[PDB]
Amino acid sequence: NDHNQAAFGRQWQGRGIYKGRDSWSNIMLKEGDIVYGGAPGQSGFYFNKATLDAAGGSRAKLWESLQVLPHEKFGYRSKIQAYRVKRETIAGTGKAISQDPTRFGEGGGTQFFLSNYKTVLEPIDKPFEIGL
Amino acid sequence: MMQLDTYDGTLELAGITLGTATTREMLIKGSRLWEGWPEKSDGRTTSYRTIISTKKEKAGDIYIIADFSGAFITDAVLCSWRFAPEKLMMGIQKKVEGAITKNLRTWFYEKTHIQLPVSGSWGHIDAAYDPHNLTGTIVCNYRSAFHTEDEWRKYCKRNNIIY
Ligand SMILES: [Br-]
Ligand SMILES: [Br-]
Ligand SMILES: [Br-]
Ligand SMILES: [Br-]
Ligand SMILES: [Br-]
Ligand SMILES: [Br-]
Repeated sequence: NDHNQAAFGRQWQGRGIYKGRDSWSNIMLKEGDIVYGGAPGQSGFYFNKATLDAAGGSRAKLWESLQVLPHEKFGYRSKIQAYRVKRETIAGTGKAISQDPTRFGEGGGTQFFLSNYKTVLEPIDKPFEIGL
Repeated sequence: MMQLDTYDGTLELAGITLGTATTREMLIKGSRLWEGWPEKSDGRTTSYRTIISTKKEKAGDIYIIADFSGAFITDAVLCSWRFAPEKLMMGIQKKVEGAITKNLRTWFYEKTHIQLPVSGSWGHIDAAYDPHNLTGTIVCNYRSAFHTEDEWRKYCKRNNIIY
């Protein structure tokens, strides 16, 4: 909707696992915009088509570009869901670059944060698989 | 079984020792399955997972992930670790503090008589939530996880660490 999504994304960094702090800004996503997220385990965090394409069908390349660690139980997610923005909405965005590259990956992907993901994003099409 | 030395940051559980002087050769041993988490095929693995299957822990199997400074070397030092029992690890928490982190601190306090967070010149341990993975764990960042002194001092101010 109209909350400070940049500040929400920033708040999840600087302690615990993700101790590095990225640069976060607010952008208005447009109705009909498409973003992507891992599945299962939908969260407030998404990425753009450019980031997905740069991974070349490799989950390790994708999650390293977003500096996301493998899930403690399930490991890296192997399925990607596309979502469609239902209405103009604020997202927090920037580059995932500030974590330790040895542990997290070199980063460089474009991230989005939307706390209102459950109500503002509609899944579109089937999930699709990505390789190792 | 579980103790934490709050003067130097060393965790002992299920016969495993996780401290600031723990090396790869010291940790990654015994009949225990340690797996790369993630594996790197060029052999540059730096993070490892083990799962403790204790038949006395009400909260279930304990997932541990340990992170080292560098690839290959027998003497790479631990820079961080985290753990949680299965029953307390997974769930939605919408803010930095909520039920998942509260329930992890409760459990840890029951086990050790230690109220998290704890910290010092060695690092910082607290329950924390990963909003990408929808998991909570007891997270330790040791001083060697910080590549610069200014990163360490800013972290100390943000996280109320005083020594
Ligand atoms: Br770093
Ligand atoms: Br429990
Ligand atoms: Br919450
Ligand atoms: Br918060
Ligand atoms: Br340093
Ligand atoms: Br400073």
